[PDB]
Amino acid sequence: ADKLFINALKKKFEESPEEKKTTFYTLGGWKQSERKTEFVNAGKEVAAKRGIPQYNPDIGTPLGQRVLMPYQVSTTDTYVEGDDLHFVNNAAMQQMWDDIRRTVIVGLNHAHAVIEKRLGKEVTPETITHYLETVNHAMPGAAVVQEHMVETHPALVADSYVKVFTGNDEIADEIDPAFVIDINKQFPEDQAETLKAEVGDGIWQVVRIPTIVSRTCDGATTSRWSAMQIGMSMISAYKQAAGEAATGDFAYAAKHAEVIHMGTYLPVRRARGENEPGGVPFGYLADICQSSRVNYEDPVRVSLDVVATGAMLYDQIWLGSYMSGGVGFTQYATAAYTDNILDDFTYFGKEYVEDKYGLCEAPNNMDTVLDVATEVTFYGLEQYEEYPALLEDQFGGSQRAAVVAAAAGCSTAFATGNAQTGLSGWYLSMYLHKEQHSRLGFYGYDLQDQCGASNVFSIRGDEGLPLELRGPNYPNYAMNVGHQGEYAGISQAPHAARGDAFVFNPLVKIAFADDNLVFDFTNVRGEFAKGALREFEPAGERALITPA
Amino acid sequence: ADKLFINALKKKFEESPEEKKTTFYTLGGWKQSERKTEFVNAGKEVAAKRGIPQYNPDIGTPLGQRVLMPYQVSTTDTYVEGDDLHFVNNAAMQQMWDDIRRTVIVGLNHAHAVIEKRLGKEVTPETITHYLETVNHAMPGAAVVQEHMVETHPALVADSYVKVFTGNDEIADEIDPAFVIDINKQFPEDQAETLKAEVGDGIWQVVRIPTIVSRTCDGATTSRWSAMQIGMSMISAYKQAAGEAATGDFAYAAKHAEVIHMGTYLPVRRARGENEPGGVPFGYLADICQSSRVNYEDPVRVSLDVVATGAMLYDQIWLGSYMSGGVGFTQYATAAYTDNILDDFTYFGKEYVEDKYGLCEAPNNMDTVLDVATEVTFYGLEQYEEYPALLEDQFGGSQRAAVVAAAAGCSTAFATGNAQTGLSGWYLSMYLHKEQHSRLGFYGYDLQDQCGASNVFSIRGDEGLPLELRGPNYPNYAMNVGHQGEYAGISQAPHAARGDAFVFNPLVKIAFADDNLVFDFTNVRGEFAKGALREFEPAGERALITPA
Amino acid sequence: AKFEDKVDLYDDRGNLVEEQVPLEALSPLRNPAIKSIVQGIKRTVAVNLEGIENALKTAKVGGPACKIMGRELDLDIVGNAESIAAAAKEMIQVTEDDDTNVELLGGGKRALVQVPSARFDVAAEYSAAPLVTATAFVQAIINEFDVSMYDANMVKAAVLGRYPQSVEYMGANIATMLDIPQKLEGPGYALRNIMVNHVVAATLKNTLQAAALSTILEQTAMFEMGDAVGAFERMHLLGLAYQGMNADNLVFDLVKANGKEGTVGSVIADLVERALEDGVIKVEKELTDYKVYGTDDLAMWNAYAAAGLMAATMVNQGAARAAQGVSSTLLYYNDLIEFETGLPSVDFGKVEGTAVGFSFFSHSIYGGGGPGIFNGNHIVTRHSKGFAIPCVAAAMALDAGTQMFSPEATSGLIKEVFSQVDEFREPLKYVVEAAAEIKNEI
Amino acid sequence: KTAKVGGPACKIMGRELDLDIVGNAESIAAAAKEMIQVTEDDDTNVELLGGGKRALVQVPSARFDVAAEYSAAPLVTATAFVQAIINEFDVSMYDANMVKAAVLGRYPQS
Amino acid sequence: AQYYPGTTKVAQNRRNFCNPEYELEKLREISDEDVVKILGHRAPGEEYPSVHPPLEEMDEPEDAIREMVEPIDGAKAGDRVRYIQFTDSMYFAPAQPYVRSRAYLCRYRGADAGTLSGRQIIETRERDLEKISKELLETEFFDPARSGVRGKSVHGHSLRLDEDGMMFDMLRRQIYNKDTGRVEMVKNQIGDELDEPVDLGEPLDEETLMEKTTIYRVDGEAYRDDVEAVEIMQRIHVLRSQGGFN
Ligand code: F43
Ligand SMILES: C[C@@H](OP(=O)(O)O)[C@H](NC(=O)CCCCCCCCS)C(=O)O
Ligand SMILES: O=S(=O)(O)CCS
Ligand SMILES: O=S(=O)(O)CCS
Ligand SMILES: [Mg+2]
Ligand SMILES: [Mg+2]
Ligand SMILES: [Mg+2]
Ligand SMILES: [Mg+2]
Ligand SMILES: [Mg+2]
Ligand SMILES: [Mg+2]
Ligand SMILES: [Zn+2]
Repeated sequence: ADKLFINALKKKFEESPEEKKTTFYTLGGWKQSERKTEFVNAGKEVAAKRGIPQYNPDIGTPLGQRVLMPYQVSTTDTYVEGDDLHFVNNAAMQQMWDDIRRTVIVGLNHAHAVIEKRLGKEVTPETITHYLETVNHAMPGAAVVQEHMVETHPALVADSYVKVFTGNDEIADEIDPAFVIDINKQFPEDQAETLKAEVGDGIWQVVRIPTIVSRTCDGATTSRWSAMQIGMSMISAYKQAAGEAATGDFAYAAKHAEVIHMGTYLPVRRARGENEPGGVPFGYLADICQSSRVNYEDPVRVSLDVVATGAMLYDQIWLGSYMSGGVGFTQYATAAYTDNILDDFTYFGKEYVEDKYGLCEAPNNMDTVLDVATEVTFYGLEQYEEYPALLEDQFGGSQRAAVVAAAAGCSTAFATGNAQTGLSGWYLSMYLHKEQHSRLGFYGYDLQDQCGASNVFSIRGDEGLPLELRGPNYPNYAMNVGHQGEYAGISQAPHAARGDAFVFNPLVKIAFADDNLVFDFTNVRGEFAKGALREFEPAGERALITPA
Repeated sequence: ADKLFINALKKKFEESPEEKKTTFYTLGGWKQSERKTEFVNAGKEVAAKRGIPQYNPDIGTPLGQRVLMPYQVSTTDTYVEGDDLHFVNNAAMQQMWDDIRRTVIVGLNHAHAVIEKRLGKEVTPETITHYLETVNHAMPGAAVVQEHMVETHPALVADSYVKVFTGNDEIADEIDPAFVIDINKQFPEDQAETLKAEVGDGIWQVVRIPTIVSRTCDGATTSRWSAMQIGMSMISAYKQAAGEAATGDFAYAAKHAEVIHMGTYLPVRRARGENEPGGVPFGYLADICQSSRVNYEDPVRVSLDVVATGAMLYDQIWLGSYMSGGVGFTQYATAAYTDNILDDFTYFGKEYVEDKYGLCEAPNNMDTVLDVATEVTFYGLEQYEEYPALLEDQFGGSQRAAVVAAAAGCSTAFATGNAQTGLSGWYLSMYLHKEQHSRLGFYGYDLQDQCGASNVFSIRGDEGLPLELRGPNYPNYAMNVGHQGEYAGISQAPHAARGDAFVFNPLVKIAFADDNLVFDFTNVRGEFAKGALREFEPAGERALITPA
Repeated sequence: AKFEDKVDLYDDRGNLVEEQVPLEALSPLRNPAIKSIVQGIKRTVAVNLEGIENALKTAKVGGPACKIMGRELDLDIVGNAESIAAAAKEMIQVTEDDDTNVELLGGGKRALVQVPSARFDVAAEYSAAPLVTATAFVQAIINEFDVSMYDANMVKAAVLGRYPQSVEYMGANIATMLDIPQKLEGPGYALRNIMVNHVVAATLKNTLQAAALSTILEQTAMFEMGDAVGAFERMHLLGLAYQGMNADNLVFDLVKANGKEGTVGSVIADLVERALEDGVIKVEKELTDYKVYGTDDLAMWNAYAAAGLMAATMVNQGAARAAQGVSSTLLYYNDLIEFETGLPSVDFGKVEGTAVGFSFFSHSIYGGGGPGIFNGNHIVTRHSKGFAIPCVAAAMALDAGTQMFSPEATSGLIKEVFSQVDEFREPLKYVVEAAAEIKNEI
Repeated sequence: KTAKVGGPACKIMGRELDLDIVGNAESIAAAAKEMIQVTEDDDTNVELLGGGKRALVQVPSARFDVAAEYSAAPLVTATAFVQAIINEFDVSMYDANMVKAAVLGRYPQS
Repeated sequence: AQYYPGTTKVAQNRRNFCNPEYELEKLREISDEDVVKILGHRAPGEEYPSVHPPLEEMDEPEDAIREMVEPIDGAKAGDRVRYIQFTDSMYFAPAQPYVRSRAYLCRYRGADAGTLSGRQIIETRERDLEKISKELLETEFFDPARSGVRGKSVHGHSLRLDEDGMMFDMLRRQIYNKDTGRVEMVKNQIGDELDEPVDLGEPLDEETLMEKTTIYRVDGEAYRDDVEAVEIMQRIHVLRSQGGFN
């Protein structure tokens, strides 16, 4: 069958994809582009209304001396200009980050122990359901005890709620099912058994605060807002004095002792509180993506939906705005989720490993790293040499280095079943690519890459960590595009090949298996296309409270 | 004449405000309220749409066994139910915070020196205007050098731009007025004179990044976004190599050596980056509010507009959401900006001081604190004793403690011309009030109040600071409602009585003197009313990129 | 001794001082001059008395562009410096005969303060130095002028700035070479958060002394971080010796041989020749017209390559008298040596990776700045475990005036005070002497 | 042995390592003590408790008189135990990072 | 020195660019004035601006390293540090980005070289940069169709060639003259029009580009078939991996 990127290269350019020569300078610059033309007209209107010049296509250099390309969102049939994949212009991308930032997992294990042992009251599925009805009134910002409370408008905070889950099926089935993430409904049988074994009799809340509050405030608001309304609802549903000494044990339990943030806080040079992108470890990002429970027959699809999730959040929103800003990093990320390119390269490496070793049957050692990552790196690089249209599409070296190395590192981990040798294959890929083409990425691209081989298996203080525990604050990874979302894919790859239900935290995996989320985490690239087409409906808007 | 709060009391209740008794329990609970009825209906529609119960008036205790009151926004004739003053339901309050969070001040004085010395190139009014046209295209997220960049939609980012100011009239007058905050136009003569002398020949940018980006990300994004696009526009407008060693001096100057953040980063327990509310010192909040340049003939109006700005930002959004959440703290703040109550008490104290001493002519010492803060504290308390409707309106002890002590502390500073004796007056008011009525505020309200007297004049490491430099991270002030916005009013009070153009930072004062902001900082209480009425139009919405 | 290695030690003119010193006599855990340097840097503060007086007289306190109209206080602090410094010293010392030092400079405009070592032996960390200094000077200025309770808070703001509303001493008129403990990128990093321009200012731009102070601070942090414990200890000690202490005169002789006409590439060729001559490396395998080198001592190969990398920076940035290209030297010295030999570069690729991101963040829009504003705690340059930053210090020692953010711009208050201290200014001298003194106790 | 490393509820399936650390506590503690000490017979203390389940460790004071602060206690202890466990069982290059995770957790990502 | 392993033409060409004993082939003659105009930092007849005073005016303290290291001539004068930047087509340009920075730090003194996929730069003192720039522009480091002198707007390394065989340039600084078979430089490296264009000679033909290139490709010599160069890259990977562990 044709390479998977051929259809996209035929849509982008008039020439055959193997053709070495073309025509430039004859497309009318920005006038060739529907989107640039919309932008020139809107810049005219904005500058006239506000009295200060703004977008002007004649400032600086003239875009579109070459073809301004459409991009196929991989796994879809949707082709859009890249501006429609900028996170500012894509409501699905903004909502995917708001749905992670506004979530927290909060145990009820210590809380139920405080009720039984300190208050001397019984907990049963019925008392849990009455508490859940209470907290689903209170969590969006409504009152349960005081007189003369003023409250949030229920339709502005309709995305906020609390659900629960537990590994004990018979307790799960006794709580009212409007509040329950049903593990047996959302997961295939074998994964459901794994996840229920991990949770056991534990009972956990998934709390989502309003997107309008997350956007007004920050990620570190989420566990506080959750705990305030858990606390009010424990007062009201279990009949406490409204503020007695035991009230503080529910606060310490919900804010510290049984809270699971999505992200940990960051050091001062990049100061941020919890639930910001830099604190989300790669293994959690793989677990938040829900492709594992739907596409489990196809480890490549699961791994590359995690790469899309990560490349957008970590390169476009985190590195391209929280840590920089401006026009930002759209195409450093799109290279990993468009045109079916990374898909073509990773399917080749999965087939290569199937033939030679069998999935997860290779020895977990350097001989496998040298064999698989070198083979896959040369396959990917040969594609850019065989197809000039492919090289002009992924025109930046960093984009090619991330795509080739992701295929090589995911294929190495499909062979060994272990993410650490996948990670060594990613670094070898970069060294081979740099010598093959006498170039790699942007000025600073291979800071982590040259530290990389030596730090894969180090055990020292701020060097040694299994890849699943690493994240955007692992020291060597804290600055640069074209790595973090691909590492989240490498972290998913051996667990998708093994058929494991989760990569690093089973509670995070369950917490996003929920169709009451605004973004559909089971189909991340489908949602990115929907937002690019201006068809996604985000939460958090202010239309109800502003002029018609 | 009537006390200033009489009209509002007469609107709230059928009884004359002096009447001692009323009737309760016959209003039909929540059914007495237009807004609560809106919320009940919305809750039912939300719960049905999403399949999870949400707002339900029959959960918990039944609101409205007494009158649910309207509130007059002070200085306006607008009356609204307090839910319309909750920051979630009020797009003017959300935009006020976004306009502060997305602003940074960035010098051009190091940058112009790097251009003359390292590059050997000239800077003039001409080259600055060309740079400003360039940065007003780039700042909202549009490209100036590379081919095949994808950009933000100009109409989604129409609130982002860069203006300049300088004390040098002959540079200021020569740049396109579109880019200049004109000190001589914006400020009366003696304040313009002071501000131009502080700035001198320095030239400073006021950079506003897009509200949609600030909402998606956080405050620590602002100075990074600003520096990326200053860096691009220096490369394009001055013809540098697009990335040579000198480029790094523009980055270090824009990000560190000549940046003024609105807020500094916070310690780990309350981890947050820059430009979050807790980092904004009280002197800067008073200088952000623009009442000082409009209402300078009336020091009470200037000081109380700063109290309204800080009570809303620091109690409702900061302490009531970032640091807690839920229903939160609307009415702990509305006490300070509704029903003309703080206005009545503060006008009384200003009159007392003007007649006895003359503004700013009392000795700056404890005798003046004891005289003025006690006199004004007893006036305010007597109004709650003489008007039962006033006591039922400001029903919570903390609200009354903050209002009576803000009037005592502001009046003390109107006498002395010094904020620190105003602050000692604030703590003395609390101790008198606590003895008079045998209560003060909520369980934890006077942590800072009891450390207060001793820490007003201390010099020790984490205790001693002039009030203008304190803020929400000053240790004693880091947790509790009903103080921070009032301390911003006390910081403003002696400078308004002196006629000073600014409280703590002249650059901050000039940076908000700009009618291209979305929120009107000259009339903060007017704007809160407009948002309560659903008449304010915020930036940042995604309607242009979502379906009809 | 745990290790059998010995090194010959030299002065900064290339003359032998001491032959056959056991390697551990240079260990931060054993050498008493490294202990004195480290305790010195913890306990020394520079006080800008002129700056405090000016902030008070203008009411400009609390950070850039801040001012409180009406709060001005006009106090003759510099004219009464001797009295104020003596009164501060009586509060700073523990007893009358301890190691507290308070010394006026610049006609009373500056003071050098060294808080008594003993306050640190009962402290968790090092913040007693600025906090004890600051309060002793705030109390001594209040007592000198009888400043009132109503005004004294302005003297505290002029000395320590906007702290504690800000986490840092924002606006302070004292300075230290360390920075606050909250700014560490990890536990154990405090001796790394020392600006390269402060090292170059303290050592008066003497290249070999700047490289030795930077290496002593970076490799002493490696011990505190645990990086130099067990398997890695000897690698770190040989790096200290050969890259920062000019062991065997290796760095000095490479610079002598390549100073007149040399490039990074010529320094590499001489170093590989020297390593082969000493038995550190040998040919393992012949490919086609290409020798593959091997070593039976990776820690010693790494140290020799480290000495070459310092020499290459001194040749390359010494020839330009412009520090910017140290980022390129750190990159390509390592990249070229691996393809020249088939052996790993310095710190097994970590110097080369640090130099890739350092080059980018010193020639781009996104952050960083000129070489002198980096440090071992900076996110861009923390990655190599001590083998990169001392080269940046040598390069900024050699810059003849190409930087806007030069040591004169960023470190003038530190230069005036800290260059007064002999062991900060000439550390190579004191650490060699101490090593010779304890050489028979290892 | 469970691969439960990196924080509450965290686990990496497939990374389990079944090592008899408590059964070999004496040899591991002595090998860690040799790395933690500065000289033989200095003030380093490594003492087993609870039949080998726990160890008391006092890092030598001298390491602190050449340190800015006090993090050398957990960091020198953690690395000496990680290396002693790896050396006791000859744990491979491929698996040793799990010993690091089990000792010191999700640092430096956290 | 050995410089680089391998047995291909590409490997030998990588070694010859690094080796200061190998005489770079001179393909074209360019005047001093024209090098100055292509750089764009000063006008012909303008004195070298300074960033600091001449070293002899500085009287610095005794430093054994400074005494042993001879400053380049522009460092003695106090010249600004300026740059020249090149983009090299992946369609077989002779020099390529890492080959440049490796060779510049073997051949040239006092050099800050940077490598990126789409551009490669050297920064040094102005009068010395003009002497190095002549060699970079006159020799086989440069082909006027497959390499470009570009201080900004560098896109083109990875694009398809036009119908003349010229690399893309958003700013069209190098124009192929069908009438001569020769390329002219019509703008300086930042894109400003030159008063008069500079002759850059004829593009190298296909055969000579293949003789001189330093990129590996499937349609030239593939890196995977230079098995000795791949062996040394894999060796380095394995030895850094083992070193970092123990
Ligand atoms: C001024 C710099 C130096 C710097 O610090 N950042 C720049 C520019 C900056 C700007 C360019 C926006 C503008 O045009 O106004 C932005 C968008 C960041 C921002 N401020 O929003 C960006 N780069 Ni850059 N930058 C990119 C890239 C690149 C590639 C482009 C090579 C090519 O042949 O086209 C090279 C590095 C390399 O050679 O490897 C590059 C260089 C450079 N990058 C050179 C300018 C190059 C030139 O003069 O043309 N970027 C990429 O390789 C792809 C992704 C792309 C980013 C935009 C996106 O992700 O959509 C953009 C990311
Ligand atoms: C280095 C720090 O900046 P400074 O030196 O000002 O503290 C850090 N900035 C970054 O790390 C920027 C990272 C994303 C953009 C550049 C890397 C990829 C380019 S494609 C910071 O802002 O704290
Ligand atoms: O040119 S640089 O590598 O500095 C930046 C790439 S976006
Ligand atoms: O009742 S408490 O004072 O604890 C809280 C008041 S909102
Ligand atoms: Mg084959
Ligand atoms: Mg759905
Ligand atoms: Mg207006
Ligand atoms: Mg308006
Ligand atoms: Mg031979
Ligand atoms: Mg000639
Ligand atoms: Zn936000």
